[PDB]
Amino acid sequence: MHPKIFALLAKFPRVELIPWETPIQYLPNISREIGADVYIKRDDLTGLGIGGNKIRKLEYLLGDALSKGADVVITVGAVHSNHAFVTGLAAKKLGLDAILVLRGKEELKGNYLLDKIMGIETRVYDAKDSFELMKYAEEIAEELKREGRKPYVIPPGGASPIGTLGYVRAVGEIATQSEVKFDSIVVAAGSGGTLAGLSLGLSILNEDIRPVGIAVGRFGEVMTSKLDNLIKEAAELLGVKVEVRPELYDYSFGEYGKITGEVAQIIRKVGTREGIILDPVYTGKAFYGLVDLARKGELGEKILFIHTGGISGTFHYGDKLLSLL
Amino acid sequence: MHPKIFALLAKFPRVELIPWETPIQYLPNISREIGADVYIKRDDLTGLGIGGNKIRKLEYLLGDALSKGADVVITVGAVHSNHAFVTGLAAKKLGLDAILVLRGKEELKGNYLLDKIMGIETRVYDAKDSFELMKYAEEIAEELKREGRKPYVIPPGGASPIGTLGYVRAVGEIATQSEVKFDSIVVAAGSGGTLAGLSLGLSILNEDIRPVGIAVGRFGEVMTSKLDNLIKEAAELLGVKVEVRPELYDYSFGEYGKITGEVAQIIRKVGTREGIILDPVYTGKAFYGLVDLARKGELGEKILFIHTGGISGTFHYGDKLLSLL
Ligand SMILES: Cc1ncc(COP(=O)(O)O)c(CNC2(C(=O)O)CC2)c1O
Ligand SMILES: Cc1ncc(COP(=O)(O)O)c(CNC2(C(=O)O)CC2)c1O
Repeated sequence: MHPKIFALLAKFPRVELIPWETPIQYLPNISREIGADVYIKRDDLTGLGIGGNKIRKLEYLLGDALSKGADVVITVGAVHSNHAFVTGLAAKKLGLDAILVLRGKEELKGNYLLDKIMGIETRVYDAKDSFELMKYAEEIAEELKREGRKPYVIPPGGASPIGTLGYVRAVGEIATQSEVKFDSIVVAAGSGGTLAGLSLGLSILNEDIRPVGIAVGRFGEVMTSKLDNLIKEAAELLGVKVEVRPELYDYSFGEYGKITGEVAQIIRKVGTREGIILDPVYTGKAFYGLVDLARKGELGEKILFIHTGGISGTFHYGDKLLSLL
Repeated sequence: MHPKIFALLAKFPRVELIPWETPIQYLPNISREIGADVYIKRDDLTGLGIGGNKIRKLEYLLGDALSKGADVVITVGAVHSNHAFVTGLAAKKLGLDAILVLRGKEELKGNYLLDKIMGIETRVYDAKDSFELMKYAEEIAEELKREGRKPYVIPPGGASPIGTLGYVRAVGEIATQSEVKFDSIVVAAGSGGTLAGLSLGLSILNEDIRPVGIAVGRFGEVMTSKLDNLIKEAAELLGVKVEVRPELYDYSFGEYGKITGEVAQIIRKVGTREGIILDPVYTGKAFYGLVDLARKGELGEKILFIHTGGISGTFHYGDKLLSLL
């Protein structure tokens, strides 16, 4: 925790869901190949549930929630959505209820398989992949509010200014430990909170490190414009200026949830050469978009890849992955 | 790292696969329920593969295979083996080839999926019996080796004297990262290689921390003879004497791999109350026993439960689980 950042987060009521600072490891092989030293930060060992990037976010969201006397959080995401599970399982630990408004092929495997095991409540609605279940969440929060039950709705991937503070803290932690001075930091980009917080923070530490987000789906206008808005409201939350938005390379292969022989080979590669697993929906496309850039000489000499968990995907869509190797 | 265990481990050739000390957290919700303080050591976040108690042993094993110049590493295990997967991958990471002599269903899930995904070679001998799948392992080596190739065979669960130094070193770490004094430390016992070294390190350390393993499988015979003989052939290696035995309780619920309704429940509870996931064949069973004994005060006021991993089996069997809740 960096002096300044601490000082700026200390006002926000957060729930402490993590005990240790997750490790930053160096990857010998992917460095020899690609040709750059790439370090990986195990945010997938954040510990709660299947771990991952969300846990850090839940700390400021559910921290908040347990304030506004909420007693039943709602969230959204894919049916395989890690965040959805982790937000759910987390909701329950802090002694709260949780309703997941999922969307997709009802498959009893992966995170949806977990969702049940843990008994988290599940509600699916075949609807515009635009993640517009975000409206089903509300009707749901309305009627529950019409019962005197105080809910708490969470935005796709905790893409909330307050959940954003999640990585804003993660940058301070990356600064207390890092022995390496990074030129760029990669990380998949789903809803934009990881890039936001990570960016709001860097800017706060005013570090000459480049915030590189590896888009993994939509992008059009929304993903980059809305990205900027998000990181704006966040700063206005911390009451500070912005130091020009990050980078954002699309490596989604066209559509979210697409599993290609490239997202697939890079899985077996990182796994069989470094001994770390990444998934075919998030982390796998971003490590793949890590090699691409590090070979085109676009990342610098020292690069840190923030592993964001998602371990359930590799099991969920393990069948496709096979038919591709 | 306690100075005594540091000196005693000094001369043994290891391969550093673990960059940090795994965190120890207090489980308040489960502690307020069994009437005892229960602390969980997160060894399920060791780093390699799906993490687990095995990565530790693999530091010494693979540093035994290497010191001998091998090109193919062999090991056995049930098709759902956490050891067998993690062994090969790890072997593959050290640039060593790996062949797994599994036994059981060719189902495509759990660690069988991960195996094929990460392209580890696999020989599923329908010889569904016990560990006499080791005679098949050694004969594959005879053929293999009458061709310059230098195979290296690792016992079931990598439970060999020097693979046992993995947790000897573990108590050594524990003994330090902890500002608590436990009455007992519990760890699942399958092939018993973990419980084997744990007893060693607590024997050398010498406080009154009891080694408490809860058998996950039909608490066999060779098992009790094997267990002792492991513990001491290693005491001889460090040249230390074996204080006196470890405690072993049967909680197999009938047999190795039996998923009963109490196992499913212990996963739901720990999952939705502590935010930690256990599997149905190993850790879920071990923690179930830890409770059952702490309730009756049989395990002290301060218990340390080592989470040895196994997360794969929870996806591998999340259907049986579902038909139990
Ligand atoms: C493994 C993993 N890596 C990166 C991301 C990034 O999300 P953000 O862009 O919102 O930070 C997710 C997203 N997950 C979401 C989900 O629905 O599961 C969007 C939240 C992720 O799960
Ligand atoms: C998750 C998990 N927890 C505990 C154990 C304990 O093994 P030991 O008692 O032999 O040390 C294993 C075993 N696994 C084996 C496998 O077949 O994978 C026997 C090695 C385990 O996988």
